[PDB]
Amino acid sequence: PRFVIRRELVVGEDVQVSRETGTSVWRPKGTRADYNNSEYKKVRAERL
Amino acid sequence: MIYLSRLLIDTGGNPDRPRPGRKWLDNIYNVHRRLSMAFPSGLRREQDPHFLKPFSPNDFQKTPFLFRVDNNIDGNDKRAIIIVQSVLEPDWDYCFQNALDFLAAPPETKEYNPEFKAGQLLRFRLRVNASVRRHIPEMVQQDGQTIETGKILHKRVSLTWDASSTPDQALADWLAAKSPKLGFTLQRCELLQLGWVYGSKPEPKNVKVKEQGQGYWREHKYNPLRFRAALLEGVLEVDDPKLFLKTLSSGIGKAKSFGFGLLSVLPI
Repeated sequence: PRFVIRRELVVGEDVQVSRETGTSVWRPKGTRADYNNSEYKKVRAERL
Repeated sequence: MIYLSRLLIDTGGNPDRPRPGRKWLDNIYNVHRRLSMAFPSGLRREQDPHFLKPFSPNDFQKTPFLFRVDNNIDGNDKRAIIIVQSVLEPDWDYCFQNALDFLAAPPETKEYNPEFKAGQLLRFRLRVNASVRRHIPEMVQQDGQTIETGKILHKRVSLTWDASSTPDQALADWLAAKSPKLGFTLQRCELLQLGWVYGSKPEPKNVKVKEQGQGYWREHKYNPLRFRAALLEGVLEVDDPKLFLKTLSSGIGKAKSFGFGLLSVLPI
């Protein structure tokens, strides 16, 4: 047997909260290429 | 031998519908190019028989052909006629295998072995490039006041007549000044239709160096092409055999790559 006490600590004054530091959801890639971007017009002109 | 061909274009009907063949005729560079893919490389026709690949100029054979475009054939339908003369057999089934909507009739080809005697009455039709190279001073700006600069330009301009002579007389003089060297003599020549021809042409131009290198990024820039055209019809007589044949299938005037020399001969 041993002796045990209990204490409490209120958050926001002696323990900080860290940020998320990552991504949770996965999700698929980006479709919908933009047709007003400059790289698109340059590649289109070179292909023409 | 000499090979002649004929292509027929509708150029009519309902104006409210797409007409790609009617649209193709507005540019002479496009017309010349479209006639120009009619001759593939022995290797190209084995590579893509379907003609469904990028078009490059280097995989097609080179031949100085001549052509003319005519119109106004009635019979309750309108028609446009392209006549192509060449020294190799054209392949009309390869140029237009995905462009059948251009033409109102399938193409035709036939052989041509014209043999003549000296002093023969012949009927000819020709559209001539009326051009003279001249020395021109340089005018700039014209922002309400003309600024002159001493550079003198060597440029190809149209032939000019004076104020007291008809165009037909000056054109006939310009043709009879040249007919002794070709091998023919005129008796009559009248002017039918005189005008200008416009064309536009892709030309590559550098823009920016690639980040990965090995070339540029490039962009198409388009250059005007203006020529003078005068259509003539008349009767000629031959002066030399191998000389009249030297006149034929070689050209009479300039700008032959854009359909400006073609002699259409009928023994009258």
